Amino acid sequence: DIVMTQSQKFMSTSVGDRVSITCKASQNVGSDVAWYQQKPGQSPKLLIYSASNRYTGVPDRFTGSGSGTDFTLTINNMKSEDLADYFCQQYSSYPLTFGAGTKLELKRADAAPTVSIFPPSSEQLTSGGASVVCFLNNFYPKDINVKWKIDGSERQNGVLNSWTDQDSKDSTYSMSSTLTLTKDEYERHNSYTCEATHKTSTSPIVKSFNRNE
Amino acid sequence: VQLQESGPGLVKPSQSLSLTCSVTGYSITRAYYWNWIRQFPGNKLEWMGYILYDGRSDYNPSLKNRVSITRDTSKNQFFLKLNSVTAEDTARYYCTREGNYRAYWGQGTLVTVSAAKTTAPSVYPLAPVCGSSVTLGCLVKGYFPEPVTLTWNSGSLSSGVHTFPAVLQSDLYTLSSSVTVTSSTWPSQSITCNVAHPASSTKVDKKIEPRVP
Amino acid sequence: AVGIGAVF
Repeated sequence: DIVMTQSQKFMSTSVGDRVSITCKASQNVGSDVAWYQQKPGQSPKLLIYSASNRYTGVPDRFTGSGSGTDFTLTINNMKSEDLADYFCQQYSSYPLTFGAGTKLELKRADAAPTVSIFPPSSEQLTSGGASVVCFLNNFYPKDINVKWKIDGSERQNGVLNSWTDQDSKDSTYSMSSTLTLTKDEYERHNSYTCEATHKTSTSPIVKSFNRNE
Repeated sequence: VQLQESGPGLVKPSQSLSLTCSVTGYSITRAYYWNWIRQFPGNKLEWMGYILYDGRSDYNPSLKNRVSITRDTSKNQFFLKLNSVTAEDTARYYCTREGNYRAYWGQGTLVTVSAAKTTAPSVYPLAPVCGSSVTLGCLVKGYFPEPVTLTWNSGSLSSGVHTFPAVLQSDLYTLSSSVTVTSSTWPSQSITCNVAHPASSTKVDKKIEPRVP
Repeated sequence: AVGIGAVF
């Protein structure tokens, strides 16, 4: 069990900055180390082999180095297309072992979300259910508070929040928040509000509707 | 070389998981190492074992005697069997070809280890409440297991889309997607979300209709 | 000297 420890799980960077990822091997693996790049929805792809060598097609801004127990992957002049997870791997002996992976984030100017609220569809209500959906699109940074209010009172039970991966195009995030409640509870109350509190304003963005509609 | 994983995406606990790797463009008896590697939720990678071009095989000790890798040289396929699976074997399973400082990976195939039954999704259209743009959505609720695929207008609508990772609520998954278009596009032009759930042989096309005042 | 590093 050669253990490959990577420095930090998440690193924030800016376009044009050098970024360096490190991996420390528990035993001496010589030069036999590979770095892998993994973008969302894709398999890992070999980037560096024999610690220093760019694989076919890999851009010159990627370098790697090290020997013994210490290895570094270097991104010179970070680009948006380099947003990905990176993993070190040792092939000195079996079993092959990977580092835990490092996720890069890009920094960008703060952006407030565009917020849209959706009452239950007639189809869901006819089948006896009720879900209210709030989309929060194209914002930064990632940490955003969504609070649901039903007739003014907060509800945290039945809320499912899902974020996209950071978009390499504009470095923003989007997220969906879904409040699910029983149709009979839905029909007992009038107003439904989603409130987004984000570092971009001291006042939350509020989207609301009344069941009267 | 091209590698493609196949097999059932849902396996009941304590039973055996079998996957096939179909290889094309290269002979599995000619050279290299032919591996199974899996990726857990949370993205950790574990190498499972190999079969060599000469039919010798070896396994990660972490798998005990649970694992067997086997091959068909007439069909140019090699196979994974993992006995007595539990929930901690839920993972995306990859096959790879390694050697000569090359690494090729398949796209992988998700296998969920659970006793729960395959359930088809309900698909709800999210029309705006009764600006320069309009945002519409699609809510896909109550399915099992992953994955689903979701497109808008048969894929021809791609820009302006955000599709949110599925999350498990109760025993079932929920996923949503939003699409943003210019305000005069819809409703005069049709916008439909196309939802496929292969495990249940479900294919649904839901038109987003405006709400009634 | 195994995996991708093995010569064939």
